[PDB]
Amino acid sequence: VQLVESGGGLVQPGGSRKLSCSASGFAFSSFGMHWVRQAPEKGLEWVAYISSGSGTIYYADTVKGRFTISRDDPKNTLFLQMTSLRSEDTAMYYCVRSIYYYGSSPFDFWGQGTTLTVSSDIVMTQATSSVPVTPGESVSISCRSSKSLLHSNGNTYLYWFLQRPGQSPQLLIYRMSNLASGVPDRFSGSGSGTAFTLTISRLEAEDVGVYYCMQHLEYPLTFGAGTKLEL
Amino acid sequence: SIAQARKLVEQLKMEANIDRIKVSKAAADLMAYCEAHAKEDPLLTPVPASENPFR
Amino acid sequence: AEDKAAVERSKMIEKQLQKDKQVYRRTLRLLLLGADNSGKSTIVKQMTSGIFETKFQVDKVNFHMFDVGAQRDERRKWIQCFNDVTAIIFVVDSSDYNRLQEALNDFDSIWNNRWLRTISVILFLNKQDLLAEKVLAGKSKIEDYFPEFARYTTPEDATPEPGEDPRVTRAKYFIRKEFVDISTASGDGRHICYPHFTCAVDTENARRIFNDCKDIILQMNLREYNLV
Amino acid sequence: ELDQLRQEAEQLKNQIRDARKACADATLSQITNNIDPVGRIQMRTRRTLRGHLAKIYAMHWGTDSRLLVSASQDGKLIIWDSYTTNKVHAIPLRSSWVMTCAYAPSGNYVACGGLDNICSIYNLKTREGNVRVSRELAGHTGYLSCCRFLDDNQIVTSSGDTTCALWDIETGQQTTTFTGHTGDVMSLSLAPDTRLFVSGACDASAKLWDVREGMCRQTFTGHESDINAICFFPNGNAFATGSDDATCRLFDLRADQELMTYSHDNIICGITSVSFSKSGRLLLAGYDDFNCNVWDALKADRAGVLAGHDNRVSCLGVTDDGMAVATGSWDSFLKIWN
Amino acid sequence: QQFFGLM
Amino acid sequence: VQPSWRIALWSLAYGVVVAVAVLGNLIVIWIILAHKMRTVTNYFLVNLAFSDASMAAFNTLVNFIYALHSEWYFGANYCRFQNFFPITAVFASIYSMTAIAVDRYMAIIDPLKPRLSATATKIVIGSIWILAFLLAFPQCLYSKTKVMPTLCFVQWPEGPKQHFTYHIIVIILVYCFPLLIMGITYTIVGITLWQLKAKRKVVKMMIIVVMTFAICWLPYHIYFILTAIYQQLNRWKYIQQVYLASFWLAMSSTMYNPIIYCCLNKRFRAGFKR
Repeated sequence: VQLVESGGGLVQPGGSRKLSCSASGFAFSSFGMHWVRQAPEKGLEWVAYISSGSGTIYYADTVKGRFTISRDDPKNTLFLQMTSLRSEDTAMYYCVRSIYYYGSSPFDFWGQGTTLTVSSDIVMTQATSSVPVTPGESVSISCRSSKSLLHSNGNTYLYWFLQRPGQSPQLLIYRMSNLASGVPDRFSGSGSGTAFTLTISRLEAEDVGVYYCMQHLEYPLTFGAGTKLEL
Repeated sequence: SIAQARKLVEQLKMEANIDRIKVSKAAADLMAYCEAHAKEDPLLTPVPASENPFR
Repeated sequence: AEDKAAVERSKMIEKQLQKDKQVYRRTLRLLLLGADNSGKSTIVKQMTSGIFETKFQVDKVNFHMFDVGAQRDERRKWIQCFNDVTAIIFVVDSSDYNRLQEALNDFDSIWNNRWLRTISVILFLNKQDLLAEKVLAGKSKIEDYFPEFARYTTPEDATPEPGEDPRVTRAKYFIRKEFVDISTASGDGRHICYPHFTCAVDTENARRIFNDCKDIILQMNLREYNLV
Repeated sequence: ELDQLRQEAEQLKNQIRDARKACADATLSQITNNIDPVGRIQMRTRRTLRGHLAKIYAMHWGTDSRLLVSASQDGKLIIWDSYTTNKVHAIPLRSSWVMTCAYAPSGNYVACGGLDNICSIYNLKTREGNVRVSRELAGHTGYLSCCRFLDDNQIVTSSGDTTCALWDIETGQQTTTFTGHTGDVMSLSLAPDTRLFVSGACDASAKLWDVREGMCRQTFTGHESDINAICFFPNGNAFATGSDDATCRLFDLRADQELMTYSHDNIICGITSVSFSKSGRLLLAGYDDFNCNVWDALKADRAGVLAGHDNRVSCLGVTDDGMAVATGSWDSFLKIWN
Repeated sequence: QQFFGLM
Repeated sequence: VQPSWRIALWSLAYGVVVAVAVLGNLIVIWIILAHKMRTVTNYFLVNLAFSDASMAAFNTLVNFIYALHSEWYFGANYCRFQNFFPITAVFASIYSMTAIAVDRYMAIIDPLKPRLSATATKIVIGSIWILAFLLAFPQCLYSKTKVMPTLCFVQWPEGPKQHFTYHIIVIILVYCFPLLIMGITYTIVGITLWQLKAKRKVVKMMIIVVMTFAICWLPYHIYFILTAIYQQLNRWKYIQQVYLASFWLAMSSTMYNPIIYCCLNKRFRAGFKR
């Protein structure tokens, strides 16, 4: 599995640019694809979404009508057209691999991120912003949502991410209680409908990073501010 | 065929040494298992629509 | 993981299933049956692994021919899998009169099988060029195995083939008579046997299957539309 | 001189029969006549899973009691979300004549097999997001009639070559081979403890095997025709066989003999699939009379009927939690009953 | 007299 | 008003036609939609059966009771309905006939090509019905119900030159063109089909259907063409008998489909006994 995005660089606000993400190593046609930007020293922000088969297409309210998330399945490349860029669009645009079926794990693989620099919604709040701590002792990270993420299905659409410094966010917990693939059993998500806690049992040297939360209950998908974990 | 029929005899004596119990005891055991778990049988005793996930 | 995105995936799977139903309906499935002496394999090449599949096209129509191999002698269980198949291609060695009697018993079981009562049989009496030599020479005859051959004479259908010895015609139409007797006396009108005369190399076999499958589907349509 | 050991085998079989008779103190009906009847059981079709092209030969429930895999003779496995009727996966098969499908108890793998004599193992949890063949278990010289996962690396397959084989999925070779049956082994049921399993073959006999030592523990010969279906009683101390004799029969492993016979004079057609309820009080039985029949497993009474199918009912599965019964059939539809 | 028919 | 002598025979003939038609058509619909045959092939058949039942039940009976004494015993609002649903039933039954003919054509000369998509059948049925509605709309919107001392359900769009052209359109694309399609289809199918007794009885059915259609719907269309162009014929004192004969000939086509299905198919011949 590998997602590589191309396009970016210095752009005047009165211009335009088109972002592309080449997919390799997975059945790109069977995956919904998201664009998630991240402003410099800010939290993740969901930008666009295109379903498998180029069906359902969603945009963020701050970007709807201005961006166009196109997709070309035969070349396994995901596109993102920008019509009139603004100074607020300066961000590293991640591209996320997401698949939806019973028991699926969406947002499980993120691209390495391409940088573009330009010359209601369920609010997720992470009250703590920094938790300095030493390896060995358990660490808990909490977050809250504007409304209950516990759907009538019986599952809580809460996703935990981890963006290690100089890297891409990676899925830790999906639907608030399920460990992702390749994630050690140290991590553990909990919560009932509005207050969620991620409990790392024995924090290690690799756990240094920002731990974001995101709701998948309704669109637009909104991330928390992220709680940094110093060492 | 003698070697092949030797295995048939080998299994038959082998299958005749099983420690059998009375059919009364086995019937009682099956009835006891059915009685014990009859409460947890959504087919034998249908659950109301609240717990039925298909309706 | 939204349920609306899973129903979209399920709807995309249904779209793949519907365009696979188009190929499945347009293709015709055929079952090859016959003994080892019957030239069943030679027909395949002229048109552990427990099933062999041959796909051939005749006049822009896809035929899927399923030669069954690497199984046991008994077939009363896996023959159920071939219910609702377009036709059964039964191939018989007409030259080997000693094994010819077992071919009628093999054909008898297929025809009266409870799961193949709606399936027509395209009979392929194979290696009829060898059958001509075995009766032209006269060293071995049919009366040695079938006592009723001496009392049999050629019917009004008198071999419109270009040129053949009348004993060749009498023998090769006697083998048809034995096989057609089973399909009529021991069966209903739900399925019809289609006897044919086939050689070791005969490029006309794919056309004979196409023409006979065209008639088999024709009588299915005459019953689907109640025009009968 | 083989006649001497033939007579030895005859006297041995007579010894087994006489031991079984001497252990026969009372029938199951004589003991359960004094219990409350099950009564009229009425299931109705809660869900109808559509999408399979050809006839459905087999289904297996996931251990979560929500996902089920279905095998169709169009050459396709479909994973169904029974709660929402959503098709989770549609797995195209290399061979179009699949006669059995299994769900791994962990849910990561699905096995299928049929006239191709190969137990294909499909890995549902690939990182590429597509179901691909994890392994192809070749080695059976007959068609595969049943397969059942023990772990994610072990699976016991029954074949038409009169042989049941235990497999190692990572290696791909038969760890063990069970060679007692004299006819096509048609069905296979794993014990809840997984240490044993029973087989049903066309020789009308049912055999109990040990998956470890490769030894046929016991042999049961109550039927008169091919045994098409077999299922373990929920405690693993008994099993039920459905045959072409138009009869379901209950056998006890410890009693080594038949317990009950589930036959009705109105039914003269063979049983294709058999299953128990969660407590083992109901013995569901599929028929080629186009409808399943609910049975009282303790009193041999016809508790109910599932008559929603418009062709032969080929497969039948009760969820692990016992909520529902799914019933596939030759009309290409599965039906979930409750 | 009159008569239309009313097809 | 009509004398008691001739009205007896007219009522008997019309009653036998309506009764046989409606009984056979609902029997066919019950057979199709109850013995779930209930397949996609028997969807044009059930549509034709419903259209023929509607024709016999509404059109035949109402216009017979209206034409028996040339008096409109029905309400003024019903007159606008009689020129909409019975007429659309006539056109839908004819178009169902021709669609069934085309469907059988594709079934016979091209057996390998499969039956329609099980939803294109619904598309064709809906298209047939909406085309029949579009065709009957000029008769519905422009239908008058003037009363005089004994109401008459007249129709008068404009001068006779426009009624004549409407009936010319109607004949061209409801008798001439369906008859052409049916004749071509059924003669090709008869050539192809000419055990063997069944494939020849089918051809006999098809030639009977084509000839009967051409013989029955011709006087019915000619009468309306002549009456529209020549309003002087409406006061012939015998035009009522001519209309009754032509309408009887055209509406007798309803009874023929169930009879054909019974005499052809053994399944229908057995299900009619139940």
